[PDB]
Amino acid sequence: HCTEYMNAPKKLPADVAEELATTAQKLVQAGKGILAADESTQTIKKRFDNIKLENTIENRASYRDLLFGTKGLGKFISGAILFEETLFQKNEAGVPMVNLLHNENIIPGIKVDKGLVNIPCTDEEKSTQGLDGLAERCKEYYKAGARFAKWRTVLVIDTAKGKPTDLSIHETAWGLARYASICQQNRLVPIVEPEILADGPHSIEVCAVVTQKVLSCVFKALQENGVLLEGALLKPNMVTAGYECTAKTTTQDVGFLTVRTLRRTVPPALPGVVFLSGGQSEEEASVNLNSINALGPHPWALTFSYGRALQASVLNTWQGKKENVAKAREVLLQRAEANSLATYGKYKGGAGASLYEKK
Amino acid sequence: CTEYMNAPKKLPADVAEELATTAQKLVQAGKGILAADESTQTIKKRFDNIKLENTIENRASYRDLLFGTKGLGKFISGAILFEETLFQKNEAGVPMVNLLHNENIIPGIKVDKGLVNIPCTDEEKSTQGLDGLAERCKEYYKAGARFAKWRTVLVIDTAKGKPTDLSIHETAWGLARYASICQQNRLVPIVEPEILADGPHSIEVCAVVTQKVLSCVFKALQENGVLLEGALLKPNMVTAGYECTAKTTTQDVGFLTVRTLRRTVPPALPGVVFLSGGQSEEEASVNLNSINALGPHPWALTFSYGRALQASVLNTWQGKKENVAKAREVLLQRAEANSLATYGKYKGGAG
Amino acid sequence: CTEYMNAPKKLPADVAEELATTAQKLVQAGKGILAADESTQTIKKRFDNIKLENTIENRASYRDLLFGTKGLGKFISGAILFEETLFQKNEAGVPMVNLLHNENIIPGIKVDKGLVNIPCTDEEKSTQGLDGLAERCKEYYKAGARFAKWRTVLVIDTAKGKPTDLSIHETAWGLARYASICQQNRLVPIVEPEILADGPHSIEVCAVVTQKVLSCVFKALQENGVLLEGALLKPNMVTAGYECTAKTTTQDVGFLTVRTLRRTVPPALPGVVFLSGGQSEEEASVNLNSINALGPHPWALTFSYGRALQASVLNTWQGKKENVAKAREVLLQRAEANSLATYGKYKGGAG
Amino acid sequence: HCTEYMNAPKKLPADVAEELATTAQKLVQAGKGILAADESTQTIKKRFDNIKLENTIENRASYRDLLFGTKGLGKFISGAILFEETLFQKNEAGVPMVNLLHNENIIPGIKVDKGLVNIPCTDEEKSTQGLDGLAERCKEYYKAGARFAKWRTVLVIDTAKGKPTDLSIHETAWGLARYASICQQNRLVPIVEPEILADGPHSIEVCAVVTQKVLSCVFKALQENGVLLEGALLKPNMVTAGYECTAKTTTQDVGFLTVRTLRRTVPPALPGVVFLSGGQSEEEASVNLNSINALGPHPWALTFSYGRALQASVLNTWQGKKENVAKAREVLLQRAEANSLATYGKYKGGAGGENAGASLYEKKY
Repeated sequence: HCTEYMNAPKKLPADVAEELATTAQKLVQAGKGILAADESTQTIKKRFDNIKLENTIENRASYRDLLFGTKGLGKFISGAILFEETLFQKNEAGVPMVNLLHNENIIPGIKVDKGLVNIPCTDEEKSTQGLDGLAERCKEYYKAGARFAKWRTVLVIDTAKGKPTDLSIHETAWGLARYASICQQNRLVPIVEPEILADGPHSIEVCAVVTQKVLSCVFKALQENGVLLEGALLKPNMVTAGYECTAKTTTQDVGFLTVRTLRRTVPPALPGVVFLSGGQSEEEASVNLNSINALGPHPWALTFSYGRALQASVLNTWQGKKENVAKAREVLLQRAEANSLATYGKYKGGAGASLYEKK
Repeated sequence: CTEYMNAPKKLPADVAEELATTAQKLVQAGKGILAADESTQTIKKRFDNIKLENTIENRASYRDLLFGTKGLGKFISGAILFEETLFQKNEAGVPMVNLLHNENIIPGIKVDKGLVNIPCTDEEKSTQGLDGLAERCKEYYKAGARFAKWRTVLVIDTAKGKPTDLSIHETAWGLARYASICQQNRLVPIVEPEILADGPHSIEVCAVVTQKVLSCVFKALQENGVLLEGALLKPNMVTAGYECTAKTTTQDVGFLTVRTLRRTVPPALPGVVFLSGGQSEEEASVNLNSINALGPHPWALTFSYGRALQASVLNTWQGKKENVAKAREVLLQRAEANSLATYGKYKGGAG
Repeated sequence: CTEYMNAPKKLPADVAEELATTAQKLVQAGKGILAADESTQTIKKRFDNIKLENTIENRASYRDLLFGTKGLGKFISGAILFEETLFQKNEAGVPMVNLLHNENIIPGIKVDKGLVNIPCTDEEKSTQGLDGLAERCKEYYKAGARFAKWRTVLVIDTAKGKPTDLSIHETAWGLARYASICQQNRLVPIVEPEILADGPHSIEVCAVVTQKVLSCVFKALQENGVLLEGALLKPNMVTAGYECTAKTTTQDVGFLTVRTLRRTVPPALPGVVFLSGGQSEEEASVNLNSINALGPHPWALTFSYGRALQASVLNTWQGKKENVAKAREVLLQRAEANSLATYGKYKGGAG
Repeated sequence: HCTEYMNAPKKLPADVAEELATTAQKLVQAGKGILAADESTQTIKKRFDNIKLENTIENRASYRDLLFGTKGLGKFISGAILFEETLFQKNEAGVPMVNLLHNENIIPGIKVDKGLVNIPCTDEEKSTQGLDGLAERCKEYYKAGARFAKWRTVLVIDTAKGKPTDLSIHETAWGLARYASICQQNRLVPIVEPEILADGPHSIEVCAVVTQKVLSCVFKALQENGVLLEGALLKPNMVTAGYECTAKTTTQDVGFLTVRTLRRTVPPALPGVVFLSGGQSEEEASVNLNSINALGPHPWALTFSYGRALQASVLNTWQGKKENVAKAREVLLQRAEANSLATYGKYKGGAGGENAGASLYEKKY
């Protein structure tokens, strides 16, 4: 066209690039994080099984109404990740549920991946499907009100099986980069999620080594495909020891080795990191996010994209009952504020421990 | 047991063995592939010339015409089908796959879901199709398909640095994922990185680009653990640009094509099935002949031709079943012409 | 617990810790690096412009002039030396290194062995030096050197598709090998991929290329297991080309430079020490100021200047022993000017 | 100028490309292979210890004279890899060593690498030094008469330590590619040697897996550095089990898995493969090379670059003594012809193959 250095990806249009940037900043606003309410019909069934409830469209609509219709939730929540159904759903009173987010001033988002499949020639390592027709879905989702997207990839740590294998790392890293660039082209901020699972008895150090390698590879793919980091977000695992590791580390280690590995791999042009919580308890999700943020004023916003970590108690203190909606939202604000405080490094929770004297 | 773990794993013996034999069969001496995999949209554009409504009965009678030719299997090893055609029956209620089985041809299936633009390129193309591909392959193997096709498209525009790196590895990586999913589900993948001939570039520039693309493609295949022995390559021949950078000869097509392949294709790959592109029926045969005149090669150098085998077969049919005999004449004629070009023994009509 | 093995191993606690502290010291608040690492080849040029003979006594007196300036350590954290100078003594018979030890300035050493052409490129450059580098590093550390320099050179020539991939990866890989050998032998490596300003390209094109090069450089660094915390980057500022046409404002230089670093440099890298290139002493300071006016950065954005710190020091010296004190005044002036630039608090006030 | 595709290595000058091609073909001539005589003063010191004699410049010159002055060795040997000293050396009678080769019509070659060093951040995995001043050494070596070069890199298989690590693979792969590209520009055919050591108890299949991965990486490096495969040769390890492995494997398996892994990774533009022999006995080096070539005609010449496998017994039956030069030269031609026959898949030295085992009745009608 205007013969410049032509072996590099082209720039997004001024207009689209600027909109993506603003949404991304808003998503990691001071003291705010993301609510992952994007559970599928099969996933959201299992949550309703705990509380003895049928997985009906009315029950799903009432629960998302419960969540999104909470007053002053937007104080602590910047965006909400939805499953497709919910983006086009209404509550029993007929109100579009996206407008409940609008009214709390919360940005709607949409899970766009089509799930996991095995990579052949690996030992059941996972590839994330979704690229077919994605551009066209994104246009539709933006019209529906969605301003950002989610795509989840899964890597596993199994040292003796060389596992997260090179194939696994680049399938993941490349698919995330394709996804991200299709989103941005069609005006959605991509949340890039390379979840390294915490399964196994590996040390926190091994996790740091792997998480650092994976992330270097992810960002390299991101640059290859021309992804604008300014209009994008990262949803990584925290750096923890594996689930069955006998050496039980502490929240300060989680905080240090997590911050370290991000500092080595994440360029500051990326406006923020929205941590996934994995199988962490609601409380640990907050304690560990706090320990991360006690460790600095960071070059990017270090915040949360929590589902289970924000919803677990809300479901138990609801039981499908329209009576308990008030007390269910009481708890959601509680958890939302708890993690909003962790964002600052000011969530206490509930050494300097001393019995004192006198003079 | 103490496996070198950072390496793609092997296929199970049984499936690896079946892929290998299918791939060898597909490039049998004196035989090539018939590309019959036109979509409803592309096949309508052919029927647009002969002036028949692109109906399901018209499409079935045309594929019946092609696949029901006696002695076609002497020159054709396999036939690439469209999904419809794979499950379709002719006007006498007979499955097409059975017409190929009778005539001893292996059925194949186009599995890609078409092209889309790569963002942040100048309209360079990404091939869609990976979503649900494994499940479709299982279904196609059950339907009788033993091999697959997936077309990717690259473009030579020197001044714009076309094949940009992004285009080359999006293509190369997509072909490698496709190929490995095919093989796991017992289909021989035809890996097609068509470098289009559009533009005014010289044959040497095409050689440089084709060589670069191919090195990249094969690197991706090894990455993904693709068994070359159970796979085929469908590359462009190395020609100058359509805008004729001083019009080169067929001797030059043959040399620069064979060179580029010798530099980039390991001999474990049992064969290369060339795509015709925008070549006339005769040019497709003359050039394939010039390639094979350059002597016994380390792999089978043969054809996967659609337009180059069907163009005249459409004309001597006109939809009117009075020309089913006459149409099948021109099919066998062209199939034998390219079978002879396989051997390097095809003058064409004097020279 | 049993290591994930497909990854480069850690530095010993002790060596990693020492590299980290040296690297932080080198980018101390309000401080930068003095590039005094001129080879005989190049310093013979500067002596010939001030009409002096290039003798060992003249070289020793000039480095004595520079390093013996009292109060230089206020603005200078480290000094990059040429091999000779590291083992050299003054006319008085006192180690040149001791003059830095006295001003509390850290000595460093250029360790590359110059440039050669990469074959199959159009005269694109490979930096030599890896042979025996480990053993030289041990020797240099014993001589007092705590950090190293290795210069690679890329060129922007859009038409010829310059920094070709070959050039980018040769450069990126050689820097990574160098950087890792240094760190193993207890020297902080300054990683210098200078993209030359030659040509008529826009500042945006430079940004595009500088971004691509840097992504590639840092990828190589992780490959080789380089500790970013114990390393420094010496990149070009993002400017338009020398023979461009636009008037090229200092604010645009600051913005596109900061942008490209934010996209490509992880914050574990404690600082960036900019090369001046062909800029004048003042333009080196104005542009460094414009970079730091763009507000507290995640790393220290400072300087590694030779020409930009020495030009007027040399011309207001002319070789004469009387003019030492007068030349040393001119040195401190420039050192403070860039020290202020570091804070974003230097002279330039056109608004 | 006229714009071609710029993001691609530029070709060799026609004249240089043409010369490298013919040298490479000659080096893998039918029934011929390469004699590795590139032992350093350090390496050769260990050889003379076993034959009791001292390591002097006169001893080294007499031994290389012994080897290169053998009449009719060029029937079986296409080229000889020399150490620098030897390239500029003369015998007692003032005859240059490389002239001994010209008369026997053997092409002289030169080891150009400067040895191995550890890659930091690996567990003692090896980087090959030599690129500094290599271009200038090549010009000198070509003037001295050398037409091809050798550069040895070393990888190790240690599955429990993931060991040939990505880093080891790419340092090796990239250093071989830079070496090769510089050699070709200065008119020397590079022998690219990524020796994967046989140390350990890994199976032959694991070796195949690793050798294939390494080779794919090496060739990727060559193409990106713009190396002309037509003017280059590969000196890989054969695919064998590990040294400690059980007490098992067979020569036909070495042959199959070796041929397989080369077919999957080596483009036919590469005119030939000159196998290194590692720790194999002189006979094993020949038996295995024979098993490789019994597997039908190949798309490239599969031959030998043998040092110890050609010199071990020659050295035993010389003893440093002027008297025995004829006796030793006897054994050199013997081994040289043995491997020349192995090139054809037509060597049989004591065994032959697998059938029944004699004791056959003959009932004529």
